[PDB]
Amino acid sequence: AEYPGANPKVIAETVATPLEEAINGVENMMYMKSVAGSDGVLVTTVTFRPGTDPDQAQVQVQNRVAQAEARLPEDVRRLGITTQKQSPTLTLVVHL
Amino acid sequence: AEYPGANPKVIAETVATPLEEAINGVENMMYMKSVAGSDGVLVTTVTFRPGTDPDQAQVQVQNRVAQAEARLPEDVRRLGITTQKQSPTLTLVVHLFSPNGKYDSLYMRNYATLKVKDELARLPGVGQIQIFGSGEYAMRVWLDPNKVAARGLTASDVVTAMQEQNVQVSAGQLGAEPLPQESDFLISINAQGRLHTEEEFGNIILKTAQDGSLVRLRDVARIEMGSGSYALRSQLNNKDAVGIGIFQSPGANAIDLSNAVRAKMAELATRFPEDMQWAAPYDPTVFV
Amino acid sequence: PNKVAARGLTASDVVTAMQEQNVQVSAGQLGAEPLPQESDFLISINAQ
Amino acid sequence: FGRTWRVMAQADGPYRESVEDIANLRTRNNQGEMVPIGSMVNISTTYGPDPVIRYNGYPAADLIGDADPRVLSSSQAMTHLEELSKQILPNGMNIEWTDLSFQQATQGNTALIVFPVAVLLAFLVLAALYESWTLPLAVILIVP
Amino acid sequence: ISTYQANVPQLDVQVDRDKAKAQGVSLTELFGTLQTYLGSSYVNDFNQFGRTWRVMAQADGPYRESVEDIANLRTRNNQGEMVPIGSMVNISTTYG
Amino acid sequence: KLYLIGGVKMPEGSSLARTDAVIRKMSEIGMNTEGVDYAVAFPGLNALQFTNTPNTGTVFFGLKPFDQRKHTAAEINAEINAKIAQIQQGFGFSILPPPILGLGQGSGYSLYIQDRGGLGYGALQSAVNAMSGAIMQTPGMHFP
Amino acid sequence: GITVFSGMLGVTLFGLFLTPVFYVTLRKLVTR
Repeated sequence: AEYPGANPKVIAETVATPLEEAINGVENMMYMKSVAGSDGVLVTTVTFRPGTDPDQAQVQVQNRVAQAEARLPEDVRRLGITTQKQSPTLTLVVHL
Repeated sequence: AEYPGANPKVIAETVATPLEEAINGVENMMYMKSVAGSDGVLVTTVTFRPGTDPDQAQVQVQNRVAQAEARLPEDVRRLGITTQKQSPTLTLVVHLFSPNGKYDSLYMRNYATLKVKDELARLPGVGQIQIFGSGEYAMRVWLDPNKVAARGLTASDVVTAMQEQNVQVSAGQLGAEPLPQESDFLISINAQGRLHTEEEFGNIILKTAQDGSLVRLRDVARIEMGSGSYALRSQLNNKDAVGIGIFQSPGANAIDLSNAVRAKMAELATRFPEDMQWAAPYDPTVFV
Repeated sequence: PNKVAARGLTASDVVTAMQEQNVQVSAGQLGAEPLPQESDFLISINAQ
Repeated sequence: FGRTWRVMAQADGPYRESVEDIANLRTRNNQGEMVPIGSMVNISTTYGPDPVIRYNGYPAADLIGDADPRVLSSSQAMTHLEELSKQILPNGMNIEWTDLSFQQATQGNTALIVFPVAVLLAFLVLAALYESWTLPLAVILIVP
Repeated sequence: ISTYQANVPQLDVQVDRDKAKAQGVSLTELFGTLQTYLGSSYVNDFNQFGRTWRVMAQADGPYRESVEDIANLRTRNNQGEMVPIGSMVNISTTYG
Repeated sequence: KLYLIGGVKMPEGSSLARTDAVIRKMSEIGMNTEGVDYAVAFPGLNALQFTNTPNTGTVFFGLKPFDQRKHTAAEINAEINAKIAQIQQGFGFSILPPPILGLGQGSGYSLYIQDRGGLGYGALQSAVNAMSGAIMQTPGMHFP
Repeated sequence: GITVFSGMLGVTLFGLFLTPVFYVTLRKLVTR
């Protein structure tokens, strides 16, 4: 999620906290972590136990985010929230 | 879904019908039912064939709701529509009561909503936690029509005043990159415009009177906070108590959920205030 | 368009009038919860 | 408390007791004064359903009951209710079973398939093992 | 190795509501000026190369580098005049 | 299942105060009856739908262990259902728990009278009244 | 319990007297 101009503190309060409130409680979850930087971008990672199907968990987390849609401020709302299954580590880098 | 102040016929005509039109045709659906009440709440139950995956059923239904979400009225749209896999029957009821009646309706209801509900909802196998007869915890500004009219204000004027005086604003950072020469430090900027307390809300300026005095919100309305100050209605035996209803998720084990809730409530009772006690007399699991 | 312009009205004027005269209003009930005493009846209000 | 809660505005309880309270609400007119709304609205009594129930996309009314087991059984009660449905309910309206009654009506003659098939399977197994067509008949005749 | 740090300087800009009311500057005008000049403002979209891109409005770098610049931002009061916002915001420094 | 399900249906338009008075009477009747362990009351909560309704209520009557009483659940339910029938303020009832927990609200049949012809809520109301009368007339069946 | 107890009680009494009769009758009919 993105919040242009907001400090990391408010993002962890009015953005990260509502999302963590609705995201906690998914099946086969192992641990979670959320990072809110000074650039105004919030990143939240949910890690499940090995052997879990990534596809079924991806829609579940997106549904949880939609459940907390109203809690978000309008400025965040108009930019949207992106929920994607994604490896947090680089696979390959192409240099131009 | 919730439509505050709407009569049952309007809710069924404007909310239930668009939702049913989007929900029909979902795979493995046995039957669906909608009940719209005078309280402004619509409950739609979709029943699937036995053996259907509860997780797949929820996401499919939730996606159908999101499509009909644009057809719904703005007031219904603003509050949001909640889709949850949930047993339609009570699994276990937890009661909060004062043995000697030390506390009133407001204290116990607020305690359950603020410090009991969230802990219970985090347990695995929980479908929904409901406090019977208790409203949501929120600001409640009780206007006086005579006082507002006397001051020279309307209902729309009062509402618009508190909409614009409680806003959230971002203020960027100093020394950004578009500087012609590289900067040395980067400092974030915090602009705050929100309100948090009753006195802050009671300090909202409505208008400037002819005598120069500023008309605050507290001048015309009875500002209140909580989940509802009305008298307790739920009862245990014949005393007054707060009943917390627990509905299991489909496919979850009933025995484990009853144990988990009871185990958590024992932990919560450690930091209970004086003359505060809990019990779970109603539990079909113990028969199992 | 000829008749609307004859009256001194624009297309925006007509559209604004229709969306402010055809609205849905909710009026709640009478004798509702926050009363300081127990009411004997509770009747819904249908404001159309 | 680190959470987020809503803000609601509404008139106080005492000012919404009777019909006269509605007519005494004041609204600003074009000239700038305030006048009661009772002179511009009409209030009358009307009857309507509450709650409104819709089952399978149609308006519906639920019905739940029980019968004395020593006088009438669950299967008998369901059959008696169906014949009353086609007798009393006018055209365009019908009953629909729900909950356990839906399962009871949906299930077929489950006793009528497994019982003869199991007897047939037992008869064939006995004939194969004991090499006779009439010897298994001596065994399966005691099943009735 | 740890990336955590809690001594990052930050600026807290508190809006004096009563002082702003006396000064004759509306909160919507005051907050909008900060939200646009300092924070990035999303205006609308435009089309180039067959794709849709955003349009952003913000103050330039040179006029966004010091506390004095923030206090020198000018708003419109009820009398229609231009007044600097430095007389209604209590700019202060904090850490987080 | 060591518990019973009871409810009440006050006349239309009744406030929650009137419903609570009758519910407190049912809880007193239930706890007075031998073999009843407790009584959990939820005034304003509909028994058959679990939705809030001002003129409905719900009471759960807990039962003592089987060895602590000489009456079965059906005998206790019949005794309570006879006593709560004396309340003239509103219609009261009590039913046995459903055979399968989590499927249905109570024992017995369950059906919905669908209105697929657009006959309106008035016609749908008449069918419910007609159906309840016929079911009451049939021997061995209680009032739906 | 009442179903299986009644069934087994009837089967034991009937089986001891009907099965030998069934075996003799069918064998004689085949060897007729």
